[PDB]
Amino acid sequence: TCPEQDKYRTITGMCNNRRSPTLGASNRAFVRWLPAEYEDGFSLPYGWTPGVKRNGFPVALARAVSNEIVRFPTDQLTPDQERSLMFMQWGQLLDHDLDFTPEPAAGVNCETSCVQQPPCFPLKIPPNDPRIKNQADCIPFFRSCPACPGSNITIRNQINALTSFVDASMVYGSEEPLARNLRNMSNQLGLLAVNQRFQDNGRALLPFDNLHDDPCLLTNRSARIPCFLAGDTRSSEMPELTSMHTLLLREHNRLATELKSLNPRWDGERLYQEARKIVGAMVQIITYRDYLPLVLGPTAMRKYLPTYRSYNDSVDPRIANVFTNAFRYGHTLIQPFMFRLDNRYQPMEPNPRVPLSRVFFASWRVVLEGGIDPILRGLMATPAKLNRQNQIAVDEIRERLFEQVMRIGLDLPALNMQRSRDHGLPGYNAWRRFCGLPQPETVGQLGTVLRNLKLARKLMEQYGTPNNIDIWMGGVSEPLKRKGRVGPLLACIIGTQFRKLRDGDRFWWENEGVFSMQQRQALAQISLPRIICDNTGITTVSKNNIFMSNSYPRDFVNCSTLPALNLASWREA
Amino acid sequence: QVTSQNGIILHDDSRMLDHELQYVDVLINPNANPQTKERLKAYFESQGLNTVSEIVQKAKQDGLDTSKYD
Ligand code: HEM
Ligand SMILES: [Ca+2]
Ligand SMILES: [Cl-]
Repeated sequence: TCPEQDKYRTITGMCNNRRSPTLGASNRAFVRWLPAEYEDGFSLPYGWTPGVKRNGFPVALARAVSNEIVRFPTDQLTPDQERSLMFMQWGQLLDHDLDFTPEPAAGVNCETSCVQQPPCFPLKIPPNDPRIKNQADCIPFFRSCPACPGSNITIRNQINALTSFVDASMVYGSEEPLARNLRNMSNQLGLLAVNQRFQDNGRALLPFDNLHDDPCLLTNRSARIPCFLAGDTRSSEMPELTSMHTLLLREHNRLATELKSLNPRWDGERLYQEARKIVGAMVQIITYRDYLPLVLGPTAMRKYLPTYRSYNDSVDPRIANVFTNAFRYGHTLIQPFMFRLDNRYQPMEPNPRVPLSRVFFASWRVVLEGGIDPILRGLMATPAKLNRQNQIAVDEIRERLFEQVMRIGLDLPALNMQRSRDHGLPGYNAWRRFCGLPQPETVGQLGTVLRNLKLARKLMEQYGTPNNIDIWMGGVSEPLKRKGRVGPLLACIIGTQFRKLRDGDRFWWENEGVFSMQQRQALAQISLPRIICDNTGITTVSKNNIFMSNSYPRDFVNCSTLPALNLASWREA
Repeated sequence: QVTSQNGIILHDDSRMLDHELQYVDVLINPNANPQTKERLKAYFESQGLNTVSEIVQKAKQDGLDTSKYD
């Protein structure tokens, strides 16, 4: 039951689309753009039963695919001279607005056992593994929670715990209890709660979360800094991500503070909702004006994201199951260090280059090693890693993911492929056909799709046929679109999902009725550089496009040259 | 209510947060903004925490420092 007047989004995304009120709401099943492909036709992943094939071929171990195709000498990492590490980081922050796939917590404990029994689907170890010498070990893996749990009558699907809309749900939450926990209820000012025990040169930090076996504590047992609390539960996973959440929390409070000065009669609720509504529009603008073009490149961007006409309540805004795996393309952009730079953009001592394997869940580094400014300046002035067909993903995430908080280091690329099988995702060729592209059946055809016969051979040797290539591995293997950072297969999947999220969003910021004409003129002036100026001690920032600029001093300007967002048209008559 | 990825528990909705224990300082302040004091009592009543003592007990039971509330 929906109202016929409503000024603001719900927290859950319910009632966005009025004739289909669960679409894009949180805690519902992903939509399937193609039918699930399970080993037994409805629940068991390919690779579950030893010796059962997929389309007549053996199922390649995900860790063996990782070893033979993804591994590369870190020596030879290639900086992308046209992308900042901020391009990587916006991508992760954005993913955490769109999807999160729950799984059960630690019969048998999937974390310490290697027995394959539901919900465990551990990755088995290939012979001669470069790291895991005991072939009877395994990389732990929990299967994603089923949408209709305890049922064989039906085909397994997975759950999206998040609002699919681009609505800043990684700031405000996607369920109402958590959304109230994030707010400052000490007063009528409409603010997000801030940390009460620590500050970053007198600027707000995220509150602390309360976990019984808190992982941020294990990363530095004597600093006793717990994990942070944001709209999305992954906000402490890395300090670069933490810095983005911290940035948007400040901007929320900054805007609610201005708005109260302009509208002194407004109560806390109105102030929270109006600020929340601007933050949401800013994530939409930065994403579609500045980020997506540099992902897709111009051709794909015009083909899959034509210019907005208006809200269409027949478009399905749900995240596709396949998207949660394809949008992991950005793992190929990850540098193996976190880079912190001082107020002259010079390496910050003692440790200006921390290996990633010692920043996962290390919230203590934000509190104790200098706030979010050095981290933000590292993001703006360090180049992202470039994806290349023989340098796909770095060993900090392929060999040492979550090393400090876990019995064994995980292999993120191998998890992506195991996860696609968990989810019953069809393979490479089926998604090529869904995208209306040539389906290679032979190694010579595949070499031509990839413009790389050397990589074609590797893929045929692991998988047996291009029909069995896992979506993520095939997607990142494709050669990159011009002025873009994915190939045609991912360009299609990614572009199509973002088209549907825009056109199917009743509260998209350009939709008649959402903002006034004068508001939309003002919002066009926002930029992520400005938002950095307004809420940190940084006075020199990347020049638009923040995601292209990566070199100091060439690509940078003084904050004073950037106009601010003019909130005049939010003054109530 | 308990969300976890890759074995790691990332959030437990049934555990009380630290900055929310400090809302008790408003409930026990005799000269607190009466409008705000009523919103916080409604908020806690909604969670089945109906007395200041029930708030404190649940905080202590959830690992928070409930000194200051002897
Ligand atoms: C700091 C860099 C990044 C990580 C660390 C990291 C880690 C993860 C992990 C552990 C998962 C879950 C793994 C699994 O399936 O078992 C994960 C999932 C997803 N990522 Fe990852 N990621 C880092 C960085 C990024 C970047 C830059 C992304 C850019 C798009 C990105 C995306 C994703 C997505 C979409 C997922 C799936 C999420 C879901 O649960 O539905 N990540 N990442
Ligand atoms: Ca969302
Ligand atoms: Cl799908």
